Amino acid sequence: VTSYIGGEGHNLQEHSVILIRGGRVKDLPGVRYHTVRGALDCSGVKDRKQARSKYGVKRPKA
Amino acid sequence: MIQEQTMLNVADNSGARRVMCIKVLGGSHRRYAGVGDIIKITIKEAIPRGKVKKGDVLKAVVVRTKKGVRRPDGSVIRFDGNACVLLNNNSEQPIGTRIFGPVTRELRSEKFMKIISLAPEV
Amino acid sequence: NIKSAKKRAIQSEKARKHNASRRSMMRTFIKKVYAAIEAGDKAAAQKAFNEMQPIVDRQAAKGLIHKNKAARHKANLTAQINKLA
Amino acid sequence: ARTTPIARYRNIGISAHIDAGKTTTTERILFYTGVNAATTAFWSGMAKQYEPHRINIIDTPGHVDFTIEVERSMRVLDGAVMVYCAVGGVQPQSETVWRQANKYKVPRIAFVNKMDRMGANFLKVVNQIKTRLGANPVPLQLAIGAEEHFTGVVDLVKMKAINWNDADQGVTFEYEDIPADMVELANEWHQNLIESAAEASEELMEKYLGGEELTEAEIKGALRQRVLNNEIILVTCGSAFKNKGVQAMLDAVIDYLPSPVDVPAINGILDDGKDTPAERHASDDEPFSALAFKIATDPFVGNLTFFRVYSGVVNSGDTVLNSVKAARERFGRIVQMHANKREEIKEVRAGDIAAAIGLKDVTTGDTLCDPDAPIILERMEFPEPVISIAVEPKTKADQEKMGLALGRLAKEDPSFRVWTDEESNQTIIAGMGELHLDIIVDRMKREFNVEANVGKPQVAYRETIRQKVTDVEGKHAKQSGGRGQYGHVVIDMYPLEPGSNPKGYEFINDIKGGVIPGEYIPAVDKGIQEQLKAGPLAGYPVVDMGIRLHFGSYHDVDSSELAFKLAASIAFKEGFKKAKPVLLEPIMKVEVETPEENTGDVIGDLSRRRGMLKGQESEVTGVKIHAEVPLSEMFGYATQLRSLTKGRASYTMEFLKYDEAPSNVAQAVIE
RNA sequence: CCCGCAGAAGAAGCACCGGCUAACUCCGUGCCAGCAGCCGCGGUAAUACGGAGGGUGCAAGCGUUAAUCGGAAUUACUGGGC
RNA sequence: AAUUGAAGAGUUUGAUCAUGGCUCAGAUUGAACGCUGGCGGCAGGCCUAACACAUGCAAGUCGAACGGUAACAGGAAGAAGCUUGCUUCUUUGCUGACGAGUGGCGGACGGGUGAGUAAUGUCUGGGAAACUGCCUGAUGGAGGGGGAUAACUACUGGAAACGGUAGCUAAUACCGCAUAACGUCGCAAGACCAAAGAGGGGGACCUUCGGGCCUCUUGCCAUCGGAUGUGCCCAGAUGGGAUUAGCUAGUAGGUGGGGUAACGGCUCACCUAGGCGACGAUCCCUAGCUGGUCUGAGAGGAUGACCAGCCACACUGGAACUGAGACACGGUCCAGACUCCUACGGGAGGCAGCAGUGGGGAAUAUUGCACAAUGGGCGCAAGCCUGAUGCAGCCAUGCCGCGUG
Ligand SMILES: CC(=O)O[C@H]1C[C@@]2(C)[C@@H](C[C@@H](O)[C@H]3[C@@]4(C)CC[C@@H](O)[C@@H](C)[C@@H]4CC[C@@]32C)/C1=C(\CCC=C(C)C)C(=O)O
Ligand SMILES: Nc1nc2c(ncn2[C@@H]2O[C@H](COP(=O)(O)OP(=O)(O)O)[C@@H](O)[C@H]2O)c(=O)[nH]1
Repeated sequence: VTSYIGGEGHNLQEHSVILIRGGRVKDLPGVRYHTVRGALDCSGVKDRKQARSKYGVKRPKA
Repeated sequence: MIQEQTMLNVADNSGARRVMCIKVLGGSHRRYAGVGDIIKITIKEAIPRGKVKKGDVLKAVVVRTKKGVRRPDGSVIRFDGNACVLLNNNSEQPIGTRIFGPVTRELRSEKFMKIISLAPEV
Repeated sequence: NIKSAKKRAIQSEKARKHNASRRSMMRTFIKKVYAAIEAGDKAAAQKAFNEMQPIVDRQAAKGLIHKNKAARHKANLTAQINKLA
Repeated sequence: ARTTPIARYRNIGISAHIDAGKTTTTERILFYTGVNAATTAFWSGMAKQYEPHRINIIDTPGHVDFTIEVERSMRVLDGAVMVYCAVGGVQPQSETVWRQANKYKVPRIAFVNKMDRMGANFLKVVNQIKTRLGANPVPLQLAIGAEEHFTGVVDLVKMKAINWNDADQGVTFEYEDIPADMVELANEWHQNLIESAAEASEELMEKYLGGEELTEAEIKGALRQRVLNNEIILVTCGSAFKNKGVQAMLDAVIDYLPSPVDVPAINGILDDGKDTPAERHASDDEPFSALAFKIATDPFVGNLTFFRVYSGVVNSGDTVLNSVKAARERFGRIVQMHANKREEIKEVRAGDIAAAIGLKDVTTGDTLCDPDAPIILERMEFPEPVISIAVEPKTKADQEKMGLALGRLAKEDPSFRVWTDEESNQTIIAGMGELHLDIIVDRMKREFNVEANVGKPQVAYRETIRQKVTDVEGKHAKQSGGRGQYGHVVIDMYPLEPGSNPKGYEFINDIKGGVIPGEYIPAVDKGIQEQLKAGPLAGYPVVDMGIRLHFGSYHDVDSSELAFKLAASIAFKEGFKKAKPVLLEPIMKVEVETPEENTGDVIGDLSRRRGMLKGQESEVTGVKIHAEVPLSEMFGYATQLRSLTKGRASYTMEFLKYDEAPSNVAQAVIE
């Protein structure tokens, strides 16, 4: 299946092992799932600060 | 006396069931293989699971020939049918892991020890 | 199998061989009676019935055949030994 | 609970060049110690002479390829028995393990094996340790004859010609005295053994100057004091095969190789904060601290994690801390490989080694410390691969599994690496050499049943033009049926020089007063931009191109972003065709580091490899050679660079630039 | 479980703030990067994107996903239509 | 006092309403993932592969059934180094006790799993032809004989698993004989059926001085009851499919034999030619059922983890033997797939018991402590066994408390 990769930027290439989420993209007919950032071989969104729980970004060092 | 063509039964798992000799290895113009010689083989039957599949090309060890075997003294051992143990193409050495039906003393080779260790007889 | 109460196996074997042999002859006696009926010999039927009655009863007691079976044999054997004989 | 011997611990690893017996010799021990790859066993000393000492042995690989197996196998443990072939001198991979011992300043003795072999020569090799390894040997022994006439050895401390007998392999003795043959040689010791022992302390030699024959007890302490301070390498010699020699060498271990306390306490850091040597004295009653060397997976107990406990203690159930991952682990079952049996343990003290079953995420190099007393430890170093090769999963099905397996082999071997080429997405593995790579792939077949064949990695080529091409013309004019649409553009395409990092592309708005409105001018740029993603020669990005607007035309309405975007597209073609296009290839800044002896061959090969040379230093002992050599041409360098320099030659490379590819190359690179 | 000891000492995150929906501004961005359960935001003054300040809701959990019923009288016996 | 509770919102239009669907607020979860994470109480924790399994444990127990001595201990049908009432050696099973063996009872409980089973089961309500260990009420019996055999001893084969010959021995093991009704067959007259001893103590009388003998406590046999358990029968309910319409030879009934604890085509021979199905037979697909769980105002819809009842299964197919009970989860036999041991001739094993590994997966835990308690097996008891159970360890998985002033 074809699946969305949300957030600004990603690693993710031909052999990346990912975790697929479920949830459509109503601009992309046929794309009915998201790829869960920060899970397995997908990195979180670099430099993001808000809503970090989505996009798999860890708290930046209190 | 095995020779090119000639179906052989198989005396191991691996899963061959029926197999055909496509060459008697070991010499130019060598006519027959028997006793405990090696032959090139093409699988004709093959169980569904199995290490091997139909159409494969391997080697194998003649383990029972109907023409049987003699050795010293003058006696004979004859088996009702022709059977062999499939060998991996590079290393000789059974691809199987269990042997079925009796095998003979002649097979007492370094490489064929694993066969007589298995195998319930002679 | 590694549970030493596998003596039960060697034990209940002695049992099977014992049971077998006793259970064997009480059958061959019941047979003798049916044979007589087939032969037609009223005498040997009631004779052979007398010989088999103690066997059937004793074994039922010893717990090899059980009670109601014992009954059923001498029951309908009787029925027949004096149905034409 | 209680413990037992402690501080009678000998953490030694055997390592040497290939053959040599560095394994055969190790099995021989387990025989001798076991009267009546890590293992442990107990040596009471061959004569009964000793209070039983507990020895942790590690037989390491020879070879390179798996040098990682020595970094770890020398970082952690305390002593080292460097084996040498009675026939084969020092030889290249002896030097490398030498450097690894020095890297970690690990004390060491020496064992010249194979004295029974033709061409055996004890003292020759001893001398090579001096000459080739720039170290200070001290023959702690002398060989009774050589090759097939190798009958025994001379303990030249206790000054007796040790005799091992016929059967029972070793054991037995009768400690015979020196034979008439060697009395002359025997009356040396290298008197600078005793003069080497002397140099421990001057007050120890002051009586030596004063001709006072030193007590046997004070010498052993003397040179041991200096073995420990690695200023001296005792040599022992023997022949594992004849069983004539291995045993005397064990004694030399307890005699002259450290305890875990004869040792500098560990260095390290605190967490966030800063340094302080972690210190942690080699003491049972210190806070626990250990380093994880070597990860494996046994099919019945799961993950095995070998560690060396430097301080404190761990009990089965104590939840230690992986400081270098910021997560805690809970110890469970523990196993010591015990000569030949995975013996179980509930407690593991400092100065010992063992493998922890079941630990979840502990890679090689991590520190397991006390959660209240957190510290990072030194962590050895990761050899850095020298070879790469691309692999594909033979069966397209297996492609998923090939992924899984290569991953596993990575966390087991840090000297091995895997990734996916950002361009021409093929799976690329990398290792310390041809053989390394071989048995990795072989290990996939055996353990993960993924067979895959291998090939030369692909190369990212580029495209450019060579001639400035004068005013080329693009035009659209779409009277078809719908949107009017018409754009006309005239431009100059010209090569650049490698300029401004990010661009490699230059668009210039040298448009007239207003032949095309500046609102459409962004578009014409976008149109060219599109054509650069994979140019007309053979796909592959276009680079180092500049473009100048000069002339065009529009309708007052029909023209549009799209219209000029196509016009530009068309303008790019035809202009490119006439511009003398060429295929670029990538070059590396290449740095070869080689001995003096063969800088001739190495230079010539760099040249053979279609390479340009640029400098030489003569940096100390080797000679750094500097060169620009193309990528599609460096493949498998390691393998041959080795052949040309007897194994002794690092090298390094990274990207530098793109230059024209020679024609036969270019026309070959046709997809 | 009770009795003593020292000192605030060792202990706060997570989603949201265009409508549905409790919670609004500046900056960056310029149909790009992106958001998005539904409608829909983005082509130079974006409370919708991303950062900040501020706020709102929950709190040792908070979100997202997956799942069953509900709202769905949208299979209508209760309780629908042509 | 105790099933007393029913909410709407967004989305097609210039605007409207309806239509319809899509969508949202709630409750719930054996959850997972991302970011985050202090404690406690109670509970929950392989939903996928009924996939394959290393290791240890999960079933024994009685010397008050018997012969008995391998080890322990004591005493000694008595003895040194002298450490003369304090030791460590040899004897003697004397006593305590106890390896192996016979014997008895248990191993059919306890625990696991959901593969199979759409009705061979489960549920509800009835029914008649049945057996039922230990526990219990009543009535009497418990006499007198015989042949064996493990262990053992002597030869002897194996690497191991296992044994092989010959001879010897005990009992509550085994078989006759007697005894024989309120038992069984039989209208009756009549025929016929069983069993076991063992311990503690003891006045006399006494004997081969073993004990007879006396007493108390148990156990043995028979019959009829009680209790509990189990087997069998009927009706109704308990999924979807007609893009499955026909189905049926032991088939439906009968008669007579046989058979079971028992009724019965259960089986067999013969005679009848029936029996089932549009109220869905047949054949396909899917599935353990229930108490209950979740949701809902209700009717409904969804569901069958954890607790309790019922059923089924025990590596796969099959079979019986022992027994009150099995066609037996840690029993036997055959066969198959597979794994393991071997000195190559030959052997062995089945975690869906607890813990645990690999594998699969988005995902599910310790190779823990203890029989102290409740309960189960054996035992007169003391006690031994008990991964049932009682606790702890792991995980924010849930619930409820409390803190971080
Ligand atoms: C046992 C030991 O100590 O080293 C052995 C074991 C060894 C270090 C091996 C070399 C190399 O595979 C090593 C790697 C990193 C190879 C890549 C992966 O498979 C690793 C999981 C593996 C770990 C150990 C291993 C398998 C050895 C050799 C091999 C020599 C080979 C030749 C042709 C001379 C050695 O020591 O000479
Ligand atoms: N003849 C002889 N051979 C030896 C001796 N020591 C080692 N070897 C041989 O060295 C070879 C490899 O031994 P091993 O220790 O396994 O090598 P390593 O593992 O590389 O150290 C074998 O053939 C051994 O017999 C020796 O003392 N005499």
